[PDB]
Amino acid sequence: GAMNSSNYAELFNNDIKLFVDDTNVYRVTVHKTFEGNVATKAINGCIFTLNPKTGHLFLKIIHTSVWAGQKRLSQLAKWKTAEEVSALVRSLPKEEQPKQIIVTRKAMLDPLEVHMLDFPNIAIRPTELRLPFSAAMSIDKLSDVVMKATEPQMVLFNIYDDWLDRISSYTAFSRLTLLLRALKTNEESAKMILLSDPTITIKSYHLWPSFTDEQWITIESQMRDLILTEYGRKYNV
Amino acid sequence: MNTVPFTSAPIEVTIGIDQYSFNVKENQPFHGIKDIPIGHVHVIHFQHADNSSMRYGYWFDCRMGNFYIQYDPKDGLYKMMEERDGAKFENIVHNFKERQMMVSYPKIDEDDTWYNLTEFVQMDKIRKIVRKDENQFSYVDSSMTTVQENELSDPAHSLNYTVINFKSREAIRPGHEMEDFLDKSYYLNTVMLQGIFKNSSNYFGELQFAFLNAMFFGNYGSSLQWHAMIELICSSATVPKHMLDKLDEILYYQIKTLPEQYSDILLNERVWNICLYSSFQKNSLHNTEKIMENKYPELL
Ligand SMILES: COc1ccc(N=O)c(O)c1
Repeated sequence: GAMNSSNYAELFNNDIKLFVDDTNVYRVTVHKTFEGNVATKAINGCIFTLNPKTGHLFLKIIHTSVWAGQKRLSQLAKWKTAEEVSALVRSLPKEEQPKQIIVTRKAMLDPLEVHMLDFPNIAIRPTELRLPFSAAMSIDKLSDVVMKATEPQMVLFNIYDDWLDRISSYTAFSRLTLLLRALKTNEESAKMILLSDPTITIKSYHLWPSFTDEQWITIESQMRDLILTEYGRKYNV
Repeated sequence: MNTVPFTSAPIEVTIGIDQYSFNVKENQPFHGIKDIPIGHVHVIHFQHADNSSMRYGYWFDCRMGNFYIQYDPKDGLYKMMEERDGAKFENIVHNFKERQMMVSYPKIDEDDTWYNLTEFVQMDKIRKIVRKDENQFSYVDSSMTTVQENELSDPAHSLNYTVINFKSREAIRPGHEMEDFLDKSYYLNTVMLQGIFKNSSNYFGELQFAFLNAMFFGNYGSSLQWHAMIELICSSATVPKHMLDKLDEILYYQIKTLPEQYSDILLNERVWNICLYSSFQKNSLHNTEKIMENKYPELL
């Protein structure tokens, strides 16, 4: 059933699984029309499909042309997500296909279940967990490839860089959620923390800076401080 | 007018005949039911006074044979049987009428209720849902499960209603996933009506039979089937106009007949609120919406 507070180390076992987050598929800016009405303009979006064990990220870029002449776009976006995830699964060799797909928003369940009818053995699961994947577009390299796209495109990343050489998946995911939780609560301060030290750089083939083990502990502690800070600034504590 | 005689009534029992019912006491001199209208299927049903567990009964059509009821003290139930000897049977019946040992099917002449509940119900279709080919009548009870219920266990005692499942390859055309899930017209009109039922009359017949088994026996799988068949129509944007008007009449009489005190268990809040207020046909069921709002405004 639902992945919750009681059954999450299952993320790091050896059954292939994918998280699917659709919160950046349909993106718009709201603006005023010359007549003083309100209108939206879509911008490029992305499906965030992630193997939490390996770090492999299947970033399907959603180009604004997919919305042209369509109605009820927020509803369509869930079905387009499910169509693309199904297409991804079918494109993978059998031994790479997931056993489970966990959707971060419950409104994706029926669209994904219907698109995956051909895969009765792939379990489609919700999660009570509140995962920060909406903040993926705060990662500069992911935002850049989404906005630059001129057509539909799939781009593959490892969201853990080389961390798995040194830490377990459990810890890597832990770090990713903390980074994303920080970028989601105060993007400016989070990015400040990550790049404050110009001697630590992001490798061309990486998403995050090349922190030593010790520097990651410092960074991680600064991110927790930031999250707690914003929690106090928000609720006044 | 036809007659279903009873050999005897050795155990106290509430007997139903269609939407009517009466109490018979242990060893009361009861010998059956006369004046049964020809032209309709009928159901004769039972609930024992000492164990209300298992409502059970028999669907039958008096045009298909001479049927009677006889208590079996080994299996502990009133059983329907067919008498092939026509003169033996007329003989039995005539004697019991002369002694006035029979209740009269108590039909008010103004009243079209039973016709309206069974308009599309055919014995031949009942016998395909309830499989027991050596008998011309069909036994149903409270506990019998449906083919669909069994998929999710004795196949000979099952209700073989047409399986309807909105998240199934049958319901969903490859490449029309969103369209077909949000608008079930393909599944209703091509798969079910053209393909399986052949026509709307057979569809309505199974819908009506499912309702009657839900109401008369508390059969839960029947209630599920009734609601699925309603939902499939209401969730279709394209429905022949004659079907929508007939569906409104069908549902109106079903809601009108339902006991006021069983609405908590026989009516699915989600389906009805969705059908009357959210679905494509939200504005097409005027009579049903009116009786539902006046009789069961709580459910809504
Ligand atoms: C190490 O696994 C997890 C799983 C879920 C989380 N939050 O919802 C988390 O931060 C870590």
